[PDB]
Amino acid sequence: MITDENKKLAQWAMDYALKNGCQAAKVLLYSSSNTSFELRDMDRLQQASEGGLSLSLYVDGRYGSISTNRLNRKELETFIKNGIDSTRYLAKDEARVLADPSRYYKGGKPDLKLYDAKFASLNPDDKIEMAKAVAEEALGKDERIISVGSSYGDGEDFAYRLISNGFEGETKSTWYSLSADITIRGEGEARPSAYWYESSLYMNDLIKKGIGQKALERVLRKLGQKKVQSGKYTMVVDPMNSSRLLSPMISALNGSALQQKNSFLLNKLNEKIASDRLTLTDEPHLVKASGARYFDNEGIATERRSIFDKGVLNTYFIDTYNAKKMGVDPTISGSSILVMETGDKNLDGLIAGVEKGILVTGFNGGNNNSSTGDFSYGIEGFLIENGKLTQPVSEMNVTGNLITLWNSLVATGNDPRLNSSWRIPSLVFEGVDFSGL
Amino acid sequence: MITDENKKLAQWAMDYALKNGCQAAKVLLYSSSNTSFELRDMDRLQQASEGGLSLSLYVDGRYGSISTNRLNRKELETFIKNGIDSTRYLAKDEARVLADPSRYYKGGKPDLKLYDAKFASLNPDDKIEMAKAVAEEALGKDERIISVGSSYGDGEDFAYRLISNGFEGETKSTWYSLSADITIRGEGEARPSAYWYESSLYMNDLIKKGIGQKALERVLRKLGQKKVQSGKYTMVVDPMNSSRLLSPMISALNGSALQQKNSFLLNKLNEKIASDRLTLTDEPHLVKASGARYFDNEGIATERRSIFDKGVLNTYFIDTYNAKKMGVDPTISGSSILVMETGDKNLDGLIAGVEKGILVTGFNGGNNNSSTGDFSYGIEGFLIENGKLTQPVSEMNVTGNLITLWNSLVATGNDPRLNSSWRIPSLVFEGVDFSGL
Repeated sequence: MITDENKKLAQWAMDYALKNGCQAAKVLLYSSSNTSFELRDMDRLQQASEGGLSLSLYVDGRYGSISTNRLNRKELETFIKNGIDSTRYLAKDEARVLADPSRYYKGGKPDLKLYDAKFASLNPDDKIEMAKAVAEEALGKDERIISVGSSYGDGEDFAYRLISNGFEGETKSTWYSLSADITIRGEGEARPSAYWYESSLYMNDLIKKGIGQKALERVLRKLGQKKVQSGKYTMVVDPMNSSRLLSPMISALNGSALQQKNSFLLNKLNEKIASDRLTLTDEPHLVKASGARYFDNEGIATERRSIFDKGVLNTYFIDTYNAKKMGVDPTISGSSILVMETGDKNLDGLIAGVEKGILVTGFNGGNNNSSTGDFSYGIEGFLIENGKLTQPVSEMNVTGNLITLWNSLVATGNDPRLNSSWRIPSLVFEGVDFSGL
Repeated sequence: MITDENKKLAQWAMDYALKNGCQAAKVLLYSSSNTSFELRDMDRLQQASEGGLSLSLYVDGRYGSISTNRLNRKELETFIKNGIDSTRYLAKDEARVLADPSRYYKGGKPDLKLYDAKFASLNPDDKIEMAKAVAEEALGKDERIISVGSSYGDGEDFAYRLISNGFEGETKSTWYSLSADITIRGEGEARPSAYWYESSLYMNDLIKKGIGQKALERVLRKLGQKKVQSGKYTMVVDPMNSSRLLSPMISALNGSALQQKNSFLLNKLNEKIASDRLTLTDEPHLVKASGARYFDNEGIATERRSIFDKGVLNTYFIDTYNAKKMGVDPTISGSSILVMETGDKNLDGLIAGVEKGILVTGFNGGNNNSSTGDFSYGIEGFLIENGKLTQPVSEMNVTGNLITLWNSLVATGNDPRLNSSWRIPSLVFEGVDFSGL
């Protein structure tokens, strides 16, 4: 836990900053610990335990950031005072202000249950056995195999936050993960690889079986990949990859991008820009859910929000600073858990309905223009012909503009990855451009 | 400094590990501090102060790594014991052994003088003024300019090392840096950018002037860049970029690459593989030189070595572990300061002697095959015609094999960047393939 002594140290640091030149300050005291086991066919163990103090210093109109893990009060006094005096040499930034405290999380909402109480009691030997079991699912199962890697990771994270205009907050969470990565002999010198992983906030809930199996199945499906004719296709995207196309839309909603006139979604608020099938909410208060939180790092209370309602954009993610610069109302600094509205088919069911398409199982390089939304990404996957996967595909690019892409979404699956903070199912888009290279 | 109390804490941790299950251990106690000022035309300050303890644990034939910055002895006892017990669950690795202590640095060599004693006394206001002066060299000097960024960075680093078979060592150093980055209006939507930076171990020695000027000159030279006809050209490379082509050769000398049969230099030791003009030494003992050190992280004493002598490869960089696996003698885990033999012309002088060539002023993506040495890299720069720079060049690739490339080195400059651990001058190669894309 974060102890009473830890809290007193954070409170002492706040007070010291305020008494020695800050009109305002924010203090974070954080700690974490982690274990990593990595296996390849060279067993490796790394463990870490870390704790520190970060302060945001508001000094005569200036704004500075300092952070240390050297926590004796004598050295902290020097470090903080030096930070204050250094910050004052900056040019002032009058937009760096604390949030209105009426906006802060005010406590008392239900336990989000993001911390597995079993964490400290777990036996490292069971952890490394899980990673061994992953690998054993693939090891020796196919001649073409060159290497089978597997991994176990876990961690715990604690944070205690103080803001000088009357915020105090704390969080704690755990995570666990298992993964496989497999490389095989392709044609010629090709050595294709694939992976799978599972994660959870609770050891008891982590899926431990099928991971090596799934990675093997995925890498074997990469055999025979070839280009297909350029032109329009229906694009199907799996849940492992559906979040990828959404990501640049979410970046465009950031207050700093908007403020810096580097967002293709600038001036689109409350406009009907995308498909009726795109409904997306931010759900920060889901219990036992990766991403859940009652406040952001500025102390602002999180709220459920409509991001898209049947294609209408309803939210930007604007923190206090960018709100002040732009002369608009702040919202929250960023999303917490993105939830796309689901349909009534899974990936297989969606594929079965496509006459001429490409299923995208992975993205290979490319980018989007942040101000225009034009995009070009490398893809691999499968051709879809009369509802069936046929030719394995690679060396193609998908191109277009993100807004019209998201305007051409015709279906969503019932198969989001719930252990992600991005709960985005399979997706189907019509009339998408694919070209060779 | 690292204090007597700090040293006692490291010694206590060593003893605790050895008494509670380790046959052998390594302990590092490290600390650092840093300042960053960033300016863009949004003044930013970051400061950090960090200290921690890392241990390598040799437990019943197994080998584990742990690291923490949480240094109360009660929590360290638990952390170390848990690390030991966790490590034991690994598969044993009998090649993880301590070095023969006859190979360790034995002290007493001259002060390398890598720490500027003025560091703690410096005034942050002078630091941020330097960054302001950098930017002022470019600001308002040209209409096409979109943004002028500049930065100041510094740091200090301390390390105290203990190895249970009789090594104790310590190091301390400082660094300072200044940089500029400038973006301009190109043709159409092109927004080309360029940078310059200077660094030194001593504030007094850091070059503070000309940085914004040089960045501006560099970005303006990017205007009008175009492809040129594909074919063979003489390739000239500047000191800002000459190290780039050498880097994959040095990677190929690593013991782990050799051990994993992923090195195109495997089986080339003491062979005449490259140009008479390629002479390269490792010079770990240069005073006041970035990179200098008397030991590596395994405690092994550094030595001057011939890497290439007139094209003959003379060294691999093999640590204790890879030496044991391969059944060969260890050398040192990696290079410290690479010094290429210099010629008697600077870059301008080298360009003046080239009838048909391309000067490479930057690399844009690409890679080399680690096992074969085949390469393809994106380049930009200038066409060289009868000793004069003419057409600005981009959208070309340079391709070939690294061994034959380094066999075609015809000259080296007198202009290495001495503030780098890579002291590599300008370079001239004959008969190099360039192609469009």
